[PDB]
Amino acid sequence: ISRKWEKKNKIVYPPQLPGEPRRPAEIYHCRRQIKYSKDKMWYLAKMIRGMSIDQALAQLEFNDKKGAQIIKEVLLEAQDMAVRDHNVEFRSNLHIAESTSGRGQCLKRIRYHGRGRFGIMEKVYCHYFVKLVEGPPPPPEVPKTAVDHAKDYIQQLRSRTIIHTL
Amino acid sequence: AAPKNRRTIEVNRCRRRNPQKLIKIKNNIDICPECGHLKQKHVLCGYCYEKVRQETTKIRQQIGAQEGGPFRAPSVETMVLYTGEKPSEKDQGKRIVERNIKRPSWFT
Amino acid sequence: VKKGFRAAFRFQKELERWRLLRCPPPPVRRSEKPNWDYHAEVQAFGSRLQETFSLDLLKTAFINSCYIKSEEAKRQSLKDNQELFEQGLSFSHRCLTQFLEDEFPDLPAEGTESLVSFLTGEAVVCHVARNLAVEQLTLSAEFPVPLPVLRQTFFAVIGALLQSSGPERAALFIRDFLITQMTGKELFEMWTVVNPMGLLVEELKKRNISAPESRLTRQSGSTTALPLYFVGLYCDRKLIAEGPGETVLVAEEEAARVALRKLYGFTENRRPWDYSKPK
Amino acid sequence: ISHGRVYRRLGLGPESRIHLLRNLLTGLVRHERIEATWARADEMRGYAEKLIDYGKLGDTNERAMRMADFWLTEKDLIPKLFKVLAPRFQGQNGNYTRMLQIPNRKEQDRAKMAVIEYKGNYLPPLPLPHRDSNLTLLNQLLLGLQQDL
RNA sequence: GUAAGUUUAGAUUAUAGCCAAAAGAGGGAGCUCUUCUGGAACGGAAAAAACCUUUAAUAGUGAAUAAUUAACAACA
RNA sequence: CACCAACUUCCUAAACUUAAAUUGGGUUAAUCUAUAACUUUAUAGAUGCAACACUGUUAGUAUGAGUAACAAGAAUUCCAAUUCUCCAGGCAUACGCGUAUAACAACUCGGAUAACCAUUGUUAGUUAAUCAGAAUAGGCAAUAAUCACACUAUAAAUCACCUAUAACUUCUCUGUUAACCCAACACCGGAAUGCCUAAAGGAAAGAUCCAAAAAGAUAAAAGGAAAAGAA
RNA sequence: AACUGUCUCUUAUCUUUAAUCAGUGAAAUUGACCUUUCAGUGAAGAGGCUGAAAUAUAAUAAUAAGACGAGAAGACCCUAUGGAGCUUA
Ligand SMILES: [Zn+2]
Repeated sequence: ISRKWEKKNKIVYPPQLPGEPRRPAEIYHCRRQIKYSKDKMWYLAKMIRGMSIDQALAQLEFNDKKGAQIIKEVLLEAQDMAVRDHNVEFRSNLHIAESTSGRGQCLKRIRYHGRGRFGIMEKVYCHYFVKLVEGPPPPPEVPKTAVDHAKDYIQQLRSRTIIHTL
Repeated sequence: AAPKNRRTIEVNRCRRRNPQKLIKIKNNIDICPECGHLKQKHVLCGYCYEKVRQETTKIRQQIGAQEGGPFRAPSVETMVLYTGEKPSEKDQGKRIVERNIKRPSWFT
Repeated sequence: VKKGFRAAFRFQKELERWRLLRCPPPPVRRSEKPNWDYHAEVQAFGSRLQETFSLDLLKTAFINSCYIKSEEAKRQSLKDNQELFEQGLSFSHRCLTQFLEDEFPDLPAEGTESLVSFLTGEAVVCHVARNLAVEQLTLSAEFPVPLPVLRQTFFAVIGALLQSSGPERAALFIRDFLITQMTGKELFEMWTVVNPMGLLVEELKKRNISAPESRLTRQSGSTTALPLYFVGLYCDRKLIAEGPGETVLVAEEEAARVALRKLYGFTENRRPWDYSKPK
Repeated sequence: ISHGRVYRRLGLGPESRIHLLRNLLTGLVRHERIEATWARADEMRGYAEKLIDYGKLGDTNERAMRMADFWLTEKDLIPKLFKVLAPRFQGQNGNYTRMLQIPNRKEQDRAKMAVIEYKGNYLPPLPLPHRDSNLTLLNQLLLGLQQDL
C-alpha cells in the first residue's frame, strides 16, 4: 500500500522571497478505505472536476448515490483542515482542482448457489483522491470561432516547409 | 455465447465517459428563507419541517395520553392550546389539547 | 530475495539514472567543478585560436567587476576589464562600420548604424561567446554569467588581443568570427525600415529621379480568400522593381523593399563577401 | 403504455388498492395529516374530497352511512365525519384536501414523498410557499403600468 | 578448356517430396503410372512455393539495362 | 521511332558470389570457488547458469461487466408501541445440533440490501425422591385377541406363585437454554410420534414506470375441431 | 357427439418479466485489433489479400431466417486368411 497523497500535504515550500506572488494554497485529501466501487465513484468525480466548493457541495446534497454523500463528507473534512491548518481566510474561496478514485484492497469469498453451483464473491473497496486549490474555479474555455479557425489554417499553410527538395 | 475477445480499456473508457453516461449537474437548487438551508424549487424545506414534524408528535403524544384508549376519536372538533393561552367562548364544545410549551412563533 | 551483490549494485545504477532524469542537478560553472585549470585552459584557448594573447592582459579582460566584489566580500568575511572593454567596443564599431562601407558605399550611414548595432547586439555577442566556451573562461560571481558582463569581456578580450597581436590580426579575427554571422542575413532582417515607399522616394529625389508610378503587373485570385497581387514600380514608364504580395498595399510595400536593396546594391545575386583574403 | 389511463395500479390487486386506499383514508381522517408516496397520495386525494361531500349530504342518508362504515374501519370515526369534518367544510364548496411535495425519503429507495392534509384542521400550519410581494421592483414597475391604465 | 581425382583406414547422417515441362505405357475425354529436364525474387505475369528476367551482400538524394495483359463485315 | 523499369551490371567506398535435418570451428549472458581487483573489474576452476509458447504449475490483476443476479403489508402517538388489512399446521416429545439461547455495547466483517440482528465484543443462563437416564437354590404351568360374553375362525396370537437361603433403615449423581437438525449456504429439498385446527402460528408490497417482446391468469359477438355422453 | 379462443379471427384486463432510481455483485470467454460493402482469388471458403466503393467522432434501442450454421467418441449397418481376451468336448 502507498500513501503518497498524504505526504503531498506534508510538503513545505521554501520561504517566499519579497519578489514573489502570494502562493495559492493547495490541499490534498483522500479516504483510503471505502466500501464502494471505484468505477461507480469515478462518475461522481468526473462531473465535479473544476467546479467550485459551494457548487459541488450543493449538488452533492441533492444527489441520490451513496458515494456522493461520502464525497461531500470528504470535501468538508478537507475544507476544515484548510482553514485550520492552511491559513484559508474565506471558506467560499475554494474550487475542486482534481477529483479521482482508486482501487482498494478487497476481500474474497465463495458465492454459493442453490443448485450446487458456486461463484466468486468479492468485497470491493476503493480509494478517493481530491486536490483543492484556493480560489474560484478557473473560467471555462471559449470554443474557437470560425474566424479563429480560418486564421490558424492560413497560418498553418504558411508554416508549411517544402518536403524533399534542394 | 461468450465474448470473442477482450474489450480494450480505451473502448471501455469511451463508453463510460460518453456524455450520455455521465452524471448531469442540477440547476434547480434553491435556498430556504426560513432555515437558510438549501432546497429544490419544487421541494420544501426540511430544517424547519423537522420542527413541525417533531412538534406534531409532541402534540399527538399529548392527544394520545388524553384519550387513554383506542377507538376514542371524539365526535367534536379539537383544538390545541399552549401555556399562557386561555380557552375562549368559541372554544366551548371542542376537545382541548394543552401543551406545556408556549405558543410557537411559527404556529398561529 | 535474490542473492548477489553485482545484481544489487546494478539496480542502484538504475535508480540513479531514474533519479537524474527526474531531478536534473542545478547548473554550475566548470570553474567550480573539479579538474579545472584556468592557466591551462587559457594557454589551450590561445593555442586553439592560433592567436597570441598577453596572459596578464587577457586575465584582466576576463576579470569582471562583479567577480571582484565576490572576492572582496569573501575577503571582508585585481584589475577590471572596463579599460580593455572600451577599446574593443570602440575599435569594433569603427572596424565593423569600415566593413559595411567598403562593400556598400551607397548604403547610408544610418543603415550601417543599424547593421553595426545588430552585429554588436548583446544576444549576438552572447551567442558567439557561449558557443566559444568564453562563459567557462569568464570570471564572474554569478552562473550563468549575466549577458552584459559577458559582453564586456568579449570586447575586453578584443582590446587585449589588439595589444598582443595588433589591429591586423584582430580585424581578421573579427572578419573570420563576427562577419561570418551575417551570412544568410537579409538587409531588412538586420535593419528595421519603416515606410519604405517614403524612403525610396527620398533616395530617388536625391539622385534626381522621378518617383515611380505603381502598376499591377499580374493578379490571381483577386476575389478569393487567397489573393496574389504583383505590383511593379514604374519610373518614367520603366519598371524598376517588382514585389509579390497578398494585397496591393503589401505588394507595393514588398516592391519598394526590393528597390531599396537594388538602390544599396544588396541584390540576392550580388557577389558574396570575401573571407579568403589573408591580407 | 399509459395513455388515457385514469386509475393507478396499486397494491396486489384492485381489491388491495381499495383496501390500501381504505386504510390510508381511515388514517388520514384520524390524524388529518398523513405523509405517503406522491403517486398514492395523488390517487387518494380525489377519494377524500368526495368523502367530505358524503358527510355534507347528512347523517340520515343510508348511502352515506354505508359508505362511511365501509371506508372507515374504525367506527369511532363515523360520528366524527358527520359532526367534525362535515360541519367544518360546510362553508367550503371543495378543495378540502391540501397535498404538497415533501423531500424524498433517504431510505435507499428515494421514493417521492408528499403530505396530504385536511384544510381547516387544528394541526400546525404546513410551511406553505409565499408569493413575492408587490413591493418588489418588477411588481412596482407593473404597479406604475396599472396606475397609468 | 580446366583442378581435382584414385587407393588405403575409420565413421555416420540422408534414403518420403511438390509443381512445371518433355518421352513413353495403360486410355479413347481426361486421367494412372514409368523415364528425362528445371524450379524455391526482394522484378514481372493482377494477388501468384512450382512459369519468365535474375551470380552472393554492403552504404550512396548516381548511371546503363532484363523479363514485363495486352492486341489492332469480305470478292473478285 | 523513344522512355520507364530488377543490387543483373557499372559507378564512390567496399565486397569476392545463390535454401534446411545433420556435421566442423569461434564467441557469450548469469551465479559460486581459487587468486586478484575495489562504484563492481581480471585469469582459472565449477554449476539447480539464459523460455513470446507443454488446454504447463503457483500468485496477482484484467475482459465478459458495473452486465446475470438478488430485497421489507398499511397508518400513527412508535422495533419487544398501539391500531388496521390479509394469510392459515400449530404445540409438546424423540432424534440431531451444542450456546446459535438472554441482556448490554459496538456498526468494521457475517444476513447475498437496509431496518434489525442471526454478526463483533462482554456479561449472564437450563434448579426434580414426584420429569428423564444411570441376591441365590429348588418346586410347577394344556385352553389368544377382537368392549370377550355368545360366537366362530386362521395368518395360530401369555414372569407369576409356592419351598428354603441371603441382606437389614435409603435421596446422591446426570439430563433440563435456543428462532436449533440432515442437505458445501439463513438451500422453495429431507425430517418420527402425541394432541388439537386457530384461542396457536403468520405477511405476498426496496421505490418508480406500466415499454415492446415473452410467460401465467381471467373474459368472448357469431360459429363449434374448420361438455363429462357412444362405440 | 358435445364442449370450448384449437381454429375462422383476434381482442381486452390483471400478475411476472420488462424500463427507471438506489445497494450489492458472478459465469462461460478473451493472440492482438484503429473490428465496413461489392467483385475477384482460395481448400465449398475474406472485417484484414487483388481491384472498385463507402466512410465526422462517439453512442442508444430492437429481431433470429440463412451462411446446405458450429458441434461430440450420438444413431444405424457391414468388413477384417486385423488384434487381444475368454472358453473348451
Ligand atoms: Zn427552513
